[PDB]
Amino acid sequence: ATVSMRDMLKAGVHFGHQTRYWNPKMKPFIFGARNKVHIINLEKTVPMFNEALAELNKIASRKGKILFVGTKRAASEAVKDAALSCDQFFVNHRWLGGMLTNWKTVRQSIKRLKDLETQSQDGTFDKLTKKEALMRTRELEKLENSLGGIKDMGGLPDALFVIDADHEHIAIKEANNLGIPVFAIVDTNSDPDGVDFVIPGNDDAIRAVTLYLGAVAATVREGRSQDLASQAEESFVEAE
Amino acid sequence: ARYLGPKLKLSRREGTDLFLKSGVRAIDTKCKIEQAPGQHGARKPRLSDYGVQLREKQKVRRIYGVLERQFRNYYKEAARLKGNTGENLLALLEGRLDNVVYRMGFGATRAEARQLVSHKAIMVNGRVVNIASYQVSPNDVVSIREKAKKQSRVKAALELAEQREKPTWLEVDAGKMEGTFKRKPERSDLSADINEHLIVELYSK
Amino acid sequence: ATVNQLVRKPRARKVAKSNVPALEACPQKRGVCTRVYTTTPKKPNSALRKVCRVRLTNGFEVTSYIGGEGHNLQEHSVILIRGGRVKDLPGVRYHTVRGALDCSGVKDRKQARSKYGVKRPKA
Amino acid sequence: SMQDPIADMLTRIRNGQAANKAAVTMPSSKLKVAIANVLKEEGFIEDFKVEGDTKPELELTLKYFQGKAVVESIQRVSRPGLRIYKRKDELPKVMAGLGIAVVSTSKGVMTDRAARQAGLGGEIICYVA
Amino acid sequence: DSITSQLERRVMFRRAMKRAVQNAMRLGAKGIKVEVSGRLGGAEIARTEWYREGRVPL
Amino acid sequence: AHIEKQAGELQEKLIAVNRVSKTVKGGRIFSFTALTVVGDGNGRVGFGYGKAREVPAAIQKAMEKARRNMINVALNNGTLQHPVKGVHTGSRVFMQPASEGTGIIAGGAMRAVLEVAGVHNVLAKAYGSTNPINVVRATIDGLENMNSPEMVAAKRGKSVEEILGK
RNA sequence: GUAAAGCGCACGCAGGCGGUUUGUUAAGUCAGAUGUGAAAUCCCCGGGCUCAACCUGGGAACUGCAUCUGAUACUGGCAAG
RNA sequence: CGGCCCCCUGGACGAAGACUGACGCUCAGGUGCGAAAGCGUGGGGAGCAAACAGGAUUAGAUACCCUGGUAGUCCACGCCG
Repeated sequence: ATVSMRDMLKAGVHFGHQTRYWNPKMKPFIFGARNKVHIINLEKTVPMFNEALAELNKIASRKGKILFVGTKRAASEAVKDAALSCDQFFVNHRWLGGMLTNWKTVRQSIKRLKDLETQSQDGTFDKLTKKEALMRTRELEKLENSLGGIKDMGGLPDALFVIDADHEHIAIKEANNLGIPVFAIVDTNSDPDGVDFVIPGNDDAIRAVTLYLGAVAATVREGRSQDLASQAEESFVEAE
Repeated sequence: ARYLGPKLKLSRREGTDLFLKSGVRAIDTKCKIEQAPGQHGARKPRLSDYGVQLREKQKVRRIYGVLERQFRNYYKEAARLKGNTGENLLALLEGRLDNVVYRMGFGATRAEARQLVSHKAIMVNGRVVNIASYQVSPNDVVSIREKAKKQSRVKAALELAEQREKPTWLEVDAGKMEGTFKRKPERSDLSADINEHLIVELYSK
Repeated sequence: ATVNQLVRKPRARKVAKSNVPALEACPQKRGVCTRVYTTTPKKPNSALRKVCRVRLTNGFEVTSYIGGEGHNLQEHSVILIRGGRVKDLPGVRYHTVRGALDCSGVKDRKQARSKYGVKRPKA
Repeated sequence: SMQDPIADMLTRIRNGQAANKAAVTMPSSKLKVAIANVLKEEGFIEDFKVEGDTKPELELTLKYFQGKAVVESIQRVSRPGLRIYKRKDELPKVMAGLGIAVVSTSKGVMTDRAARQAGLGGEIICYVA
Repeated sequence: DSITSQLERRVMFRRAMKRAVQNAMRLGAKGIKVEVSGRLGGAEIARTEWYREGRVPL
Repeated sequence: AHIEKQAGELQEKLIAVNRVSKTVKGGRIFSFTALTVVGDGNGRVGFGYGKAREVPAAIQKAMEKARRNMINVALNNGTLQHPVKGVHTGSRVFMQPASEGTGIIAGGAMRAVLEVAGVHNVLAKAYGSTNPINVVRATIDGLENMNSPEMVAAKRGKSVEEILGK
């Protein structure tokens, strides 16, 4: 399945932008600097990436729903491009690390958002005084920004897609405790964690990260469409 | 050696009647025992590892009609003829002449039963054996000395006892004032609260 | 360190099982009282507590607390002493045996009679 | 100089697993070879080769076929300096019989089971933990 | 009355007051505030406790 | 966060409970402390000291700190057979290789802690801090492998993959 | 490291230790061979005096010793690398 | 150990040609060795400065903060380093 190897090379040819310093624990997949810029070994990452993209395919028939985490002020647009659906959920700009174990609160703020979003949208948000009505509009905004990558999600995700292992140490802990496996894409100047499967890679600038995540998503996403179309065909066969 | 004195007190903690003072007053009914005894009972008590050990040694002293001091010799013999120590110690506790006398019915209490030992009303092998600590084994015969086969209190005790204190490991006859002890029991037959292997771990260290 | 090193350098050791001082390798010993001190002790917790210096019959001199209950000791009496430190009181490595000789406790008894004193009142 | 090459052998296996390798190579004693065979048949090492340069040299393969699971450290007890020798009857199964002693007997190096069934004593080389 | 009754008979006051609140808001209170005092714990000096839940604006 | 052994249904063995304070104007402490060891009534890892505004939260903190938010070294089955020493955060428990099952004796509340911990089968003396809030670590420092099962073929357990790897 | 505790530092004989290979030896190593190790109150197996305490026959770690024979897997001695 | 250099000389740090072949490791005993002042005798003392004087500080002011000012600080070898 040569198709995974095309995307890895097609992404990987930005040759880095960061200095000749790298995370010691990534050292195997790192080729030597050219004039003080870090260059990943491109060939040595192409065998990893093919193993990863078949594993994503197998979980497509297990899949509930996907949660793209590790979002931050530079990685969001690259997650926007990855999702292409609402079978898979995301936020744009920032992410609050951990949702998996304090779900109690998280479902209680989703119910506060959708109640007050429906009052705002009808035009019936105005009660007591205008001060109070504007003060509620101001809390509706605040919820929307706090909630954007969960405010549509049906429960807890069957896998977790992390681009940034570095502010997500608490989310990875909690996800594993809920009995969910992590599928990770780690940088050459970031430390890899306690995760179940890794894509070794380099996430410098918007042109690499949109493709890595897009390749990861295709296998699993169109797997999911085909498992669901099969559930239709296993029942409809009876009636035909 | 029969201790008695402050006798009921140890049952009043224990919640077993310890076989001392039975009848119509073994655990409650006309006995005032654990029905709010005293002028206190509001506070939380505290236990330790030495507290459950102490409680279980207290149980076993009175149910066999023995002492701490008697039980030290019972251990000095348990080690000397070696096996599992806790098993050995109970064989010897249950092997007392006072306990064969008690389970047959000839006194329906520990104090009664041991009195009929000591006060020469009990004979083993047709000779008077006045020692409660005398060792008795399967298919041995206990019988009653002549000038004590006129006890009104013996006759009375056997009938209080009739198929409520009398076990199946023995035989007795209430007319002839004599019986055969046919089998020495172990903890599977008896009560299973007392434990004698744990008490030897305490006294060894 | 090595194991060899330790044969060549002997260890420093103390007894972890004894610390209260005691004379003639025994639990009790006799001496005549010399002096009594009303004294105020170590710690912010304070009383006018009563202690004696006693002159033992084995050639040492120690200060002992009058324990058990009360103060009934005379200043020159031959009394029986027992090792046992009564912590914050001055120079107290010993206590006085309330049931022996000139010593006796105060008021009835529901306690010991070895220490606290008095002949039999109850079981 | 290092006095013990057999402490080094063990340190090579330990640090071998910790550094996420699969092989460790070193200079070899006759004694080292004789040791590696008992470990290999007792399944605490996987394989070895013997190869020459200027003297004999041992290359071995780790218990990183499966990582860590019952053994987390292997240490030698009769070394340079402190030695302890054990008789034919007191050859131990270390860790309440969740382990072995590697035992040099006057017949050659074998495990504690086989030295005791034969009733042969000697010098107790190394334990697993 | 119901939270003093526990305390009078020395049963509970650590959770007796919280079940009061639970039982109150389920019939219609948008919020309840509770303060328990007395000689709580059998202590020779006086103690306080308090608990607020929902809203009690003043 | 931190993952533990199997259980089904849990026993909240509260061994000790206490109260803290430093009450003053504005920012203050006034909470309660609780100590619990969590297990299944034969053998499990998990130990938590926690605290909160009152007795109900204090205990729920403590039961969370056992089950998560705590570094432990693992057990398999409700019995020990890898008796060895160790240190975890200064607290030292020593266990010499001897009989399983019988010989169990440990003072105060510690004989009850050892029954939920899985190391009441093999045990020996403690050193370091001798307080019951920190020495319950028996199944952690006193067990330096992640499984110690009841079949003696445990020492052939890793062996069967090693000689197949030959 | 800081809790009591690394020599103030180098160089290095005596003692302790000894990479790697062969020859050679066998102090310690272990196995073999055989003798000694009274007596119970201790221990293990018996037994008796009303049980027991107590005393005891046989066996014994007699917690202690003995030397020859054999070995070279180990460390030590010595010779050339 | 502080300007920088030379003369004598130690020690390190690289690298090729070439050379010996455990000549190794550690180190009771051990001889040898000073940051500073102290210090024996010699040189030196421009500035600064303990004391001593006198101010200023203050519930007092030996501490604080100041001014004069001597030994000292500065060199060479030496003494328990």
